[PDB]
Formats: sequence, structure tokens, C-alpha cells
Amino acid sequence: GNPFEGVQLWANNYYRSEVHTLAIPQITDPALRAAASAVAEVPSFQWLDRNVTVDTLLVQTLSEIREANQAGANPQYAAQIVVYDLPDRDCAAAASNGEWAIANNGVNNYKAYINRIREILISFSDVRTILVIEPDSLANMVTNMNVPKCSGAASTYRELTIYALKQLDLPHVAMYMDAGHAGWLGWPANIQPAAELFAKIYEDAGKPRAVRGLATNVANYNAWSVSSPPPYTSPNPNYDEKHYIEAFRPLLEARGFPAQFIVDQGRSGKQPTGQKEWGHWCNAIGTGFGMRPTANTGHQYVDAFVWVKPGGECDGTSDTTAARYAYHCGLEDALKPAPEAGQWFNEYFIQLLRNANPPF
Ligand SMILES: CO[C@H]1O[C@H](CO)[C@@H](S[C@@H]2O[C@H](CO)[C@@H](S[C@@H]3O[C@H](CO)[C@@H](S[C@@H]4O[C@H](CO)[C@@H](S[C@@H]5O[C@H](CO)[C@@H](O)[C@H](O)[C@H]5O)[C@H](O)[C@H]4O)[C@H](O)[C@H]3O)[C@H](O)[C@H]2O)[C@H](O)[C@H]1O
Ligand SMILES: *[C@@H]1O[C@H](CO)[C@@H](O)[C@H](O)[C@H]1NC(C)=O
Ligand SMILES: [Mg+2]
Repeated sequence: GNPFEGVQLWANNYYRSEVHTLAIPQITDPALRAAASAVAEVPSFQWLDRNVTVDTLLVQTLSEIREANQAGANPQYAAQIVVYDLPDRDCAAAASNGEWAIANNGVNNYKAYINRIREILISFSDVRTILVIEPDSLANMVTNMNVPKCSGAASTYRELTIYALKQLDLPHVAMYMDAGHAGWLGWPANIQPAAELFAKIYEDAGKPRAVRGLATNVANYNAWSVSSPPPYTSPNPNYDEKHYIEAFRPLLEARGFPAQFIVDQGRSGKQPTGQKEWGHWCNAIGTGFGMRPTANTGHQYVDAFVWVKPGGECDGTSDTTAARYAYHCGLEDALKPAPEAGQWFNEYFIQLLRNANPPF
């Protein structure tokens, strides 16, 4: 019952046109240009990380897929969407672009957001829809509760996650909850508390049919499988996503949640990366496009390799005067100068293209 089996993944026209209009005209290497045209067709997730995206991007994407499917696509296309707008978002981060706050009607705002997404998904029940639920949320409950904002947000994160899981439990949907990455939850000491947390949420949500499992490495750079531990991973024995997932799944399953995984590989092709520390997430140097999206993972715990963060779209500005500036985006191992989050960062795209593995 793998939701990635038996469908094509939609490659959206926003990314395609960023590559064709902004990137390709700047490439002076004939080989790099050809590879860019290929990357434009690789299907990546689209992000509902601001409320305004619900009645715009989500509707537009689902309408375009419906049209392609009604025109005879074989196999049918599926949508890939990230739900990312919890109140007090990113609780352990020094800076966040989240728009809502628990202290300022954020619970109600979030429930309304989920309710509206549900309405739209019900109207597009002919489009198989794969969701990643809330990057950078519950993984903080495992390791970052010492941060006062995380201790304060934890009960709300749990309650609103349960809400989302129940509300978005629709027959044509598959959901994967974010579960960090090997350098977050994969440390041996964190695996059991993570398993307890996620399995209990699954149980408390009533084990909804649509909850397929967990998503890892979202918008991060870890290898699926590398033969040598990158230096910034030491001394974690679970230094890639395969190690993490193989240690984590049995603990989850023993607690009633036989979670299947999807693994972001969109910026994982070059290993080791140029990260100086594993927690350096923003516009990291020394990275490349990784394994293309596929259901044919070879691994029974992994439904798919995916591209959740679309490589080339900026993670955050390096403009330190900007209100939304995050200090991680100004580190030595972040590519600079970088535009606002989500804006096209052509120099980053070209880095990823040059470093792609497998090559395009
Ligand atoms: C053992 O645990 C201890 O050590 C650990 C390190 O070994 C760390 S792990 C560490 O934790 C922290 C949190 O505590 C995070 S920081 C964090 O990381 C995220 C991953 O990149 C990002 S998500 C980010 O979000 C943006 C908004 O959506 C987007 S821009 C967005 O892009 C889309 C698509 O292009 C576009 O459509 C939109 O228009 C744009 O807005 C961006 O690309 C993303 O990167 C998040 O912001 C951030 O807070 C680390 O990742 C992690 O390694 C433990 O914490 C510690 O206890
Ligand atoms: C979120 O967007 C919806 C439309 O999709 C709008 O009705 C609602 O007011 C917005 N929420 C907030 C808190 O502004
Ligand atoms: Mg093996």
C-alpha cells in the first residue's frame, strides 16, 4: 500500500519555470545547461508554510494535476505537499518565519488552516495527495525541551498534530510526520524517547488510516547511505538515514506504529557536505542534488526517496539587517549572499547541479 507506487509524481511548473527562466540562461557550460533542463522535471514537494498558500498554491497545484490526469496521464500524477504552519513554530530556533503564536490565537488560527486544507483536499479526492506534516516540530520534544519556548509549545504541538492527523485522514491522502534526521533523533540515546513519542501520538490519534509513517532529512543534507561517517557526524554511530531508520523502526513497531519512511535526498548527493557542524541547515556549502525521487528504494521500511526541499530555492537571507534574518544563514558554511527564503538562489542551484550525484 505504498502511496508512491502506481503514480507519477507531479513536477510543478513553478520550479520548472524558475529553472528555465532564471537558471538556464546563466549557464555557460553546455553540459550544465542540459542537466538543468533535466532537473526542471524532477518532482519536488510544494510548501504550505504560510496561510496564504492554502487558497492559492494548493488549489492551483491540485487543479493542474487534475487537468493532466483527465487528459490521460499514465500513470496518474500525485501531489506532494508540506503542511508547515504550527503556532510558536520552530520553537528551538533562534529565529523563525512562522506567522502564528500560541499567545495570539494561534491554536484557533492553525485549526482553521487545517480545516480549510481539508475542505480543499475533499474537493480534490481524485488527486492522490502525499503530505509531510510539520517539519521541525515534534522532534524538538525529544531533545530541545530545555529551551523554554519548546517546553511551552510542547502540549500544543502534540494536540495540534493529533488534530491534523485526524482531520486530514482522507481516503486519497497519505501522511508522514516529520521525524528529524540521523543527527537529531538518530543518536542512540534519542531513539527510544523518539519512538515513545511518535508511537503514542499515532495511538492517541486513533491510528488513522492515512498516517503512513514518518519523513526524515526534510530540508537537510544527510546521506541515505554513505560508507564512511562524515566528520561532523562523529561520534554518532547512526551517521546516515539508513542507520537511523533501521534502528528506529523496530522500536516504533514494537510500540504499535509500523511506520514507513520517506527520506529527503534533494540536497544529499555530495558526501561529506561542506557543513562544519551537523546542525548547520541554511544554504549549506558543498552540497549536490541527490538520488531522484522514486518508490524503488530497495528498502522495505522506506516507501520513497523524495525531494522535499526544492534545491535552488533559498533557505533564508544572509542580509543581517533583514527582520527575518536567521544567524545560521550567515555562517561561514552558508552560501552568501543569499536572497529571502523561498526566492530563487541561482548560485546555490548551480552548486547543486555541479555537485549532483548521480550525475544528470
Ligand atoms: C541531538 O540534537 C541536538 O543536536 C542536533 C544537531 O546534531 C540538533 S538537529 C537540528 O535542530 C534544529 C532545530 O532545533 C534544526 S533548525 C531548522 O531546520 C530546518 C531544516 O532546514 C528549517 S526548515 C526551513 O523552513 C523554511 C520555511 O518553509 C524554508 S524556506 C521556504 O521554502 C519553500 C520551498 O523552497 C518555499 O516554497 C517557501 O516560500 C519558503 O518560505 C527552508 O528551506 C527550510 O530550511 C528550519 O527553519 C529551522 O528552524 C536543524 O535543521 C537540525 O539539524 C538538535 O536541535 C539538538 O537538540
Ligand atoms: C488564513 O487564510 C484563510 C483563507 O484561506 C483566511 O480565511 C483566514 O482569515 C486566514 N487566517 C488568518 C489567521 O489570517
Ligand atoms: Mg542491511
